[PDB]
Amino acid sequence: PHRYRPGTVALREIRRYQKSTELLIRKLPFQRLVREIAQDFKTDLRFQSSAVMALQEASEAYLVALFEDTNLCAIHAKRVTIMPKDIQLARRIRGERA
Amino acid sequence: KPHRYRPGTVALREIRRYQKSTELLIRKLPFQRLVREIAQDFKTDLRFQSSAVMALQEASEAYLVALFEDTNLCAIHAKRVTIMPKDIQLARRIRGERA
Amino acid sequence: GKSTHPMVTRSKAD
Amino acid sequence: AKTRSSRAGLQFPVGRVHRLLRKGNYAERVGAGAPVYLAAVLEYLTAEILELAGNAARDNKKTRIIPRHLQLAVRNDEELNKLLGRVTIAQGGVLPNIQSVLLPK
Amino acid sequence: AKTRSSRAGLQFPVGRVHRLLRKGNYAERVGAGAPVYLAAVLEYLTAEILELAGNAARDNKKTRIIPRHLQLAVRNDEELNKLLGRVTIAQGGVLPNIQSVLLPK
Amino acid sequence: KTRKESYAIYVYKVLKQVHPDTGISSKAMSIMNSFVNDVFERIAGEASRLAHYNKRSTITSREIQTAVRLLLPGELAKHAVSEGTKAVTKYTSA
Amino acid sequence: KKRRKTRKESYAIYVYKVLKQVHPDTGISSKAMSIMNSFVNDVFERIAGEASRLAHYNKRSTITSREIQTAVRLLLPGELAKHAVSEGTKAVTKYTSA
Amino acid sequence: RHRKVLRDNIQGITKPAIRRLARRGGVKRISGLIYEETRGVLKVFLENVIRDAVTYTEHAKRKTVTAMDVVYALKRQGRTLYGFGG
Amino acid sequence: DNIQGITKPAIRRLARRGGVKRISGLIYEETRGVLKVFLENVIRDAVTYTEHAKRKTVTAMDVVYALKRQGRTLYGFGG
DNA sequence: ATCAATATCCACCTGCAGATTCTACCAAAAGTGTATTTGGAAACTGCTCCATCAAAAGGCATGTTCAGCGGAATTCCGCTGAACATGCCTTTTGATGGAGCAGTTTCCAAATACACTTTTGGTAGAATCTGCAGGTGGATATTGAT
DNA sequence: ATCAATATCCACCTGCAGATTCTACCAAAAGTGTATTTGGAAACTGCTCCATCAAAAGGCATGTTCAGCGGAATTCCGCTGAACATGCCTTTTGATGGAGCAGTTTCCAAATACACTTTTGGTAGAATCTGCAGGTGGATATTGAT
Ligand SMILES: [Mg+2]
Ligand SMILES: [Mg+2]
Ligand SMILES: [Mg+2]
Ligand SMILES: [Mg+2]
Repeated sequence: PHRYRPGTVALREIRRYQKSTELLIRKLPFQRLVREIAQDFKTDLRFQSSAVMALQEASEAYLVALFEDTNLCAIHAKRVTIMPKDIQLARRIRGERA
Repeated sequence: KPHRYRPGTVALREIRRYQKSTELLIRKLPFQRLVREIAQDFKTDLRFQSSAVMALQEASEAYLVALFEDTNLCAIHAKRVTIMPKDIQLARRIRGERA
Repeated sequence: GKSTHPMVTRSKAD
Repeated sequence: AKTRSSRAGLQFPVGRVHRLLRKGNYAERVGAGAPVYLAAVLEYLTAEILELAGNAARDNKKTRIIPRHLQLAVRNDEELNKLLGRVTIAQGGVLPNIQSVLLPK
Repeated sequence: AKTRSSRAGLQFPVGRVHRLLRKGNYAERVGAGAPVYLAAVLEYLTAEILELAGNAARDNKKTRIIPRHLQLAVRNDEELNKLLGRVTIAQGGVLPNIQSVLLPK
Repeated sequence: KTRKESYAIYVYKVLKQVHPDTGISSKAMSIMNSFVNDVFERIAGEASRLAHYNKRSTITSREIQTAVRLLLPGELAKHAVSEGTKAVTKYTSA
Repeated sequence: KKRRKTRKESYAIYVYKVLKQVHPDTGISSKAMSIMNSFVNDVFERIAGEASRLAHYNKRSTITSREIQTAVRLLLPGELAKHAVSEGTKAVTKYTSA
Repeated sequence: RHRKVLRDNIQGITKPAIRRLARRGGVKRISGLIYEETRGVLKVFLENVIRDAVTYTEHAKRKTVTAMDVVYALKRQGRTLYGFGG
Repeated sequence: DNIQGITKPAIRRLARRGGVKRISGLIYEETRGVLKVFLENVIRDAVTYTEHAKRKTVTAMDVVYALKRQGRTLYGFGG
């Protein structure tokens, strides 16, 4: 057998997804979530196809940027593992949490 | 016999104290000198309304006080009780002022 | 001194 | 002679809100109801803040609202805090708040 | 017959920019030079991004600029980055960047 | 010479109805004025955007209402829409 | 009985002209063009809005090229503003000479 | 004409997908508690944008959420998006 | 040197209002830099408003407008 | 636990800055009314794009195993930062003249708005061209075991 | 270090979705004219801002001592990554029905323009009031040494 060490494949994946631009959440599951959430606000809603895609472009852009900030908080704590308290500190400082 | 409070005690007393009041905490004249100095680079022979300088102070101190809070959260996040430059730098980075 | 203001504030609605 | 504010039951100036809407270049026309509605909203929010500030003044055994009472009023209300999340009240100070890890044993 | 863009030496449409300033309710009146000036600035900034995006495309042996190329152009220029600090370019991805502490020893 | 307008007398009127035994410093009143001008711009600006997005040239109370719903958090939005509708109703009956 | 579809106007042909001036052998995908279109509209609003505020703050009822200029100085970072004011003034002068 | 029932769809935001987003964000190692926290943060994000977007839909008296509704809502939240019509 | 007029005790007090208990000695110099950047950004804009109005006097309104566009709205000096 | 030094709390007093009440003037702003004009709702309907379905296949999710290496607990020593007394200098304050410049009024040329026609550029849809995405194959760069 | 397992890089091929060029129609921009309005140049005035000085006040710079804290070294258990087997559900493609979006015509309630009268809000200036900041006294809670 041949096994890359812990961290090696992780760094390859970082280089990989930082190199490309395709969406990383599956298309249909994301569409279901949008419709589920939208339904609870108001019933009998339809969505332009581009409206859902816009919501996905925005959501992934948002989440990626947050993980960057989350990563900085972990490293600030001399860890390399991201944790909920890292996300929480980040959103607090961004003014999303307070 | 002399009497000495332990490190942190007055610090906590001062926190309670300045968190209770609202008066500006930088001396007025030094701040006023700094403001005019900085402005001189943008336009020479400038006058300032008295309130304009006060507005700049209200804003600057409000800004710095909030920044120290975030800075404090970053120090504690790193399991310290002492704020440090990297704490200010992390806060400013996440706020999007530094990047 | 009771509010004689005719508008329902959130505290009024509880 | 009878003012529009009185017609709507308001202390806030409907006519002035109307005039300010025209001058502000928000649109070509302004409907007759928009300033009535907006003046009501502005008055309601004013009442909301004055209420909580009066309480803040009263808690401090003061009868005169100062900027500190406005600050305490807003920062202690989750919803007003949000609305004014990017606003600075001069001479307001901050809410008393010490991180528990900083406290003595 | 001579278009206002040519009189001003511009590729961007002065007349359209003029009309858009009117419909947008920015003021009662709009000066004859404002659309000329604004159309020039919009064209300048466009040339600026396209220059840098074109290079990004060239670096990847592509002749057709895609959104990835616009992203690279903008995030690598300190000033466009700031100008678009709150903007999300769809299909743009991010810049390669690994925090050094995460690298092997 | 020229009059500097303010919401101050209106803010004072409301104060006397909600806290008839409470007063307000001039510094606190200035802050209240900043507040009313601020919310005015925000709602009016939002309504402005709304009408343009929909190719309408009139700002009606409907534009103000949607504006309020967008800007005000949870419950504040609710009571504001309520008072807004109350006033318009009352106004029309007169 | 046919109907005319309402034209969605765009900055697209103008961007293309400018694209050809800087990179005469380079083209642009339609997604990239849409983003450029978003870009031009965005900066348009931002500048005009800032200019609108300017005039109102000064009790002027006219937006002149001077309001655009100050607006640009307020919105654009350092160097971008410098060259923008240059192009802007260059153009306004040229236009007046006709 | 029997519309089906949508529920638990947040789990459609899978662990591998969350891991991929973290990788693009430059993240190397991920605590097991992250995936649930991420879904929570995403849900709040979508609630806020969709609510504003639908508010634009209702105001326009439409029954269809357009891309522009999403674009205007994002702009309000201070998260301007390019590429869909602004 | 005018930035140094923002003294160590003064910076310490602001931090105390921010709830800070222990302060590294390197903080004060870092703070002054941060304050200088803050004032530069706000003042540049304010003075830009000043020039546009053809005045030689920076008004409180100039500062208030500058703060608003920087996203740091201030109440109490005009609105 | 005792005991002392020091901070903190509370009731009461009072001089005064800041707030309030009183009055007059007036320009400007709000209301009222008639005359006029236009936007946006309604009804109608053409057409686009959305919801849904069917079918086939593989890319990708799931759940497991197994061990490396990360996080967190613990210990500990050096050093940094807090407390504090000493003494000195910067800031604050309040007055004064000095005056620079902001704010007000009037004036009038230039600039813009407004309206009618003519002209032309930008759009949409149809036909035609081509960059590159996706797959294959082979040389080389990287990683990890020994 | 050497060597094997695996990822990565790069060149070539090609069918086609997507881009570009081509053509015709019309809405929008340009041209010309008269009517209207704004903002600036100019003169002026009162205000607020700068400079200065002096005096009382008080905060800050400094140096020392020591406690408590930050960071380094060490240890280890459990978590989280790499790899794999399995199979499912997402993706792709192509069809259809029809909900609802978007274009068009008509018509009136609502809005605007104009003229004219009443009211009110802002200013100023004088006189008067009053909430509470600052200070005192004296009781006790807090903190730290022993
Ligand atoms: Mg539901
Ligand atoms: Mg640059
Ligand atoms: Mg240069
Ligand atoms: Mg399975």
